[PDB]
Amino acid sequence: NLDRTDDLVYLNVMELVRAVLELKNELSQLPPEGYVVVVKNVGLTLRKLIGSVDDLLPSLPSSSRTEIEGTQKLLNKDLAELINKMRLAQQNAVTSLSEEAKRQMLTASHTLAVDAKNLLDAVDQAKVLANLAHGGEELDALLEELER
Amino acid sequence: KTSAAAQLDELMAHLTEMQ
Repeated sequence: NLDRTDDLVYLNVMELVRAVLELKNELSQLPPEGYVVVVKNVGLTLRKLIGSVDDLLPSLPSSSRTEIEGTQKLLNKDLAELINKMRLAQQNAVTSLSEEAKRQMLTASHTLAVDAKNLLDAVDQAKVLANLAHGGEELDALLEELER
Repeated sequence: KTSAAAQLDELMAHLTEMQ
């Protein structure tokens, strides 16, 4: 098992998934005016994550570095897309497309969480195989409560 | 300030301008 106490990437991924889960929990009752803050808090935890990953990359071999950068780029694309579904939903607050728009917000935010986990995995592999990891379900639990 | 951090700051700058 992996020791997560000092592990800023793991902790930042957990915070990301928690912000996505807060978006989901607030969405149904939120007025359109309140959509910006909950997507921004997701993006803020992505900024922290990418920050802690960046700090790590120069210690990894070029192989791992490239593939980790692939995962980060995807996360950014995921946020860009959540921002797009957020705007659609705002513009449809007073139409009968509001519910569908919000469903598509949730899909986009869920996709982001899933890929945050996938970044965690590629980081762990890169550490493991570069003798950088430290040995000794919660992440998946958050994803499960979200999957509902 | 890699490409990912720069691309992300770009996305975040948009959200902040529409609150």
